[PDB]
Amino acid sequence: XXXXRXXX
Amino acid sequence: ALPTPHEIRNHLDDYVIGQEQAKKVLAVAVYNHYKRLRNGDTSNGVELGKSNILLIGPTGSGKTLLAETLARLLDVPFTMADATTLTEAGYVGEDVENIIQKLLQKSDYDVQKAQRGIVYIDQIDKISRKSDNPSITRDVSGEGVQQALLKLIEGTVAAVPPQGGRKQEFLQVDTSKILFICGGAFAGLDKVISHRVETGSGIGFGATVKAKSDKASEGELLAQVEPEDLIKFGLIPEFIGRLPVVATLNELSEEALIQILKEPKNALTKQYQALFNLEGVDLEFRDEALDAIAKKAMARKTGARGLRSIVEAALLDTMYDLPSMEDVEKVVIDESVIDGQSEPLLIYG
Amino acid sequence: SALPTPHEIRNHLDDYVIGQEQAKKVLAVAVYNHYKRLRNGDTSNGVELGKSNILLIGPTGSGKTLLAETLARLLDVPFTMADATTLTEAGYVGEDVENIIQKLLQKSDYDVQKAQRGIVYIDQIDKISRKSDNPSITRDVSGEGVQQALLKLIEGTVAAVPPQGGQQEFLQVDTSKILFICGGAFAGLDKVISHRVETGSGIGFGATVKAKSDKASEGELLAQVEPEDLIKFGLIPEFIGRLPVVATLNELSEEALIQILKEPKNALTKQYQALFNLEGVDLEFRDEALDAIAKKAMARKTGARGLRSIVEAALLDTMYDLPSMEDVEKVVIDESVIDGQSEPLLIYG
Ligand SMILES: Nc1ncnc2c1ncn2[C@@H]1O[C@H](COP(=O)(O)OP(=O)(O)OP(O)(O)=S)[C@@H](O)[C@H]1O
Ligand SMILES: Nc1ncnc2c1ncn2[C@@H]1O[C@H](COP(=O)(O)OP(=O)(O)OP(O)(O)=S)[C@@H](O)[C@H]1O
Repeated sequence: XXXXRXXX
Repeated sequence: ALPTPHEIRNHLDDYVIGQEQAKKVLAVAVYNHYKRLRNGDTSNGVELGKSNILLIGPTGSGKTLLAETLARLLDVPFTMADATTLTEAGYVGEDVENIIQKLLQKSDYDVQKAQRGIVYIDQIDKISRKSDNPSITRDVSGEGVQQALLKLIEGTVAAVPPQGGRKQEFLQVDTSKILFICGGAFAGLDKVISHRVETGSGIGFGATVKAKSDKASEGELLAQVEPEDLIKFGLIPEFIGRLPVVATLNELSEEALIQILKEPKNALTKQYQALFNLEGVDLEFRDEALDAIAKKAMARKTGARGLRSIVEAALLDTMYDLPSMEDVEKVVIDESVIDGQSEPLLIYG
Repeated sequence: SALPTPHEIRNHLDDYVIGQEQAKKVLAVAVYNHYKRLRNGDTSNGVELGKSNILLIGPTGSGKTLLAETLARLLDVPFTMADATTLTEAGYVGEDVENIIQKLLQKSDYDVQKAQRGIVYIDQIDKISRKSDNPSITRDVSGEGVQQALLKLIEGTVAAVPPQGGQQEFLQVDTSKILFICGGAFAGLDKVISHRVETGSGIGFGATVKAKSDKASEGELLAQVEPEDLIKFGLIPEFIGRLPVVATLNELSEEALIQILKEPKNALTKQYQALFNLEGVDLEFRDEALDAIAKKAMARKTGARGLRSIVEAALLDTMYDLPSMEDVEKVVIDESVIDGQSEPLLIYG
């Protein structure tokens, strides 16, 4: 549904 | 008849101590909420305005305590939600609409009784933007939550699954008259106000260098707060505009902690007294020990909730051995016991 | 209906743990008092009875995780061991705080009234302690955010859990009465405490300098911990206020290591004794070998967990050719065997 993709 | 600010405040004083300005704001709001709904569709001054509340104070000041104690005396429905679990634009977490759904559980799906309810939110600081400028990338637990609440606070239609559903039956519930009580201990706000208020920011002769440890008192600093200060914190002006009222609390005074353990009914001293009452053992707490505990608690800078560490650390040995002991009818804890240089006196039958 | 006492439960944990008299007292008082708050059914004058969580702190391999494991055996009420390394701020892909609750219900057979009185344990809590300045630049999904989410879980709330994972319905379970025992070896906590206790750099003429004569001992130093010290480490004051009690554990000692191999039933010495019992061979361990093993383990700076490397590295050659050998009924390990100068003597039946 919702993708929480984050990279430091 | 209806209650009054003096009567509702007298009730909260039994459960809360040392918060004068905070009790006044909630009393006027609750006292005014009955007036707005009662005058709805019967007063010529139609489209009555609304005024939400935004509580602010240090940790352990009594924010979450006021919401619980208020439900005891409040007649209309009340709920206790949290900002941290909300998610904007229908993501993995719960949606804004879930807040209204929890209200119907306590209201028994009474829409006419749900619109006149009150709502409370805790830990509002968790959704604040980390930086002053808007985040370049999308945020799931920040600014977006504020955006979805704008139309909610002002007033908007909502979708609520009546029974056995998450996402073909929707009940409409307006929100222009629903009250919202947001609260949260904003961390780091003292640094922002100092730059704005002190304005020194210098090293030379003409620039002033405030003497170490005699400045920016949290109690006196929050009083000078303004909406512009929260913008640098991360909140959006559109969100703060929905909450005109602001309440500035104070840090727990040394004298206040002594009263919190004696005057309230749910004090820790009364709690432990009941813990040993079933054990056939009494308890005592002399004034010489209370005043000494106040200096230890304030050093922790944690609030009223950091008091159990001082008490349980002292009564650890005593509680560990009291059940094994027999013919024990009363326990006395003098001031020395708190410092750790002595052992609590025991009285046998 | 006679409940156990601290002296009785301490005898059980003493069989599995050694040299943790300070930590065992805390778990005994909490478990003891937990049944008292549970026993009450709102039939006492005291209301809103207090809660007291526990925060275990100790070196690596000192036995923190072992205390929670053995505790669940003798414990009647449910118990869990939820890893906190994988926890993520609610609203993100990785994980939610709710997952912890779901585990508790599997142990209690989905008994809400029986799960509310359960116990919860968390490991590796230092993994979420963010070490940084105020994070204006970025938002942490596993650091500061996770700790804030936990605050709502504690002190009282209502959450949502699927019925065994799944209807589109959830069950509400209060958590005001649920106890939490968070514990994780905080690495680097000694350096921050030293600044508070040493009080000086000592590059000047007047300032005193004791670089190694008065150097702080790690064991003693943790005893002097306080909540303000943890704020520098990364913890939030709001998080520490929920955990007033603190338990500091001492490092292993040469004398303590010898008792770990003999008194506990789950000792490594007894493990290898049973490993060869099925093979029809006896095992022995003389005291001269234990004293040498203790010195080698302390140098590794790993604790009790760094003991198998000393044993298995020595008995590698012996175990490799033990099955092929015949008529061997007993084995003796001398001090020289640990040093590697000689080989372990073998006996023939
Ligand atoms: N004014 C007060 N009078 C008496 N006890 C208080 C008061 N304020 C706090 N306490 C004590 O502190 C406990 C916790 O109070 P809270 O309302 O949770 O403080 P808090 O500021 O809301 O914490 P937050 O918002 O999660 S940072 C209460 O259960 C009381 O025991
Ligand atoms: N007091 C003790 N007596 C006997 N064995 C112990 C003791 N403490 C630790 N051990 C051994 O160490 C193993 C692991 O102990 P742990 O509880 O994991 O230590 P720890 O402090 O939890 O390390 P962390 O926190 O997981 S890094 C146990 O399975 C035992 O074999």
